[PDB]
Amino acid sequence: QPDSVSIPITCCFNVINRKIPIQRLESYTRITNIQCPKEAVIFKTQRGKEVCADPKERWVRDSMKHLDQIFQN
Amino acid sequence: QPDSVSIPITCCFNVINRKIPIQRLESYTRITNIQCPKEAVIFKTQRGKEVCADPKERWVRDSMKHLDQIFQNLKP
Repeated sequence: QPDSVSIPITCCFNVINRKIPIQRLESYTRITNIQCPKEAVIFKTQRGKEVCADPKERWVRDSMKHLDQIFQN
Repeated sequence: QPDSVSIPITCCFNVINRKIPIQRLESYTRITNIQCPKEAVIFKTQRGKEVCADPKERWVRDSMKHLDQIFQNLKP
C-alpha cells in the first residue's frame, strides 16, 4: 500500500455537548479525514488541552472566526 | 486512557508494509483505544514522521524493546 495511508489519523468520536467560552480557547484545527465518523473541530484550550466540537454549531463557527485572528508561536 | 470521548483519539487505519530502519526511530506509542479499528503501534522517526505499524510483527515488537532499552521510550 502507499506509505501515506499508514500515517495515523486523529478523529473526534464524540463532540462537546455545550459551549466553551472563547476566552478559554487558544486555537483550533479541523478534522476532515474520511476515516473519521464525522467532520469536527479540535480546539486547544488555554490550559493546553484538546477538545472536540461540532462545526455545525454556531458557537463553534463563531469561535473559529475569532481564533483565525490570533496565533501563538 | 483519556477521561472523555470528547478528547480527540488518534488511530491507525492501515499499517506500513515493511520495517522502518531502527536507527531512524525515536519513540513509539501503543494504540489501544476501543474507538480505533485495531490495536496498533505508532513509531516516531528522528525527522518527526509518524508511522503506523502492526504490533503482531516481530520487527515491531523488537523495535519497541530496543527503544525501551536504549531510550526508555522517551525523548525529552
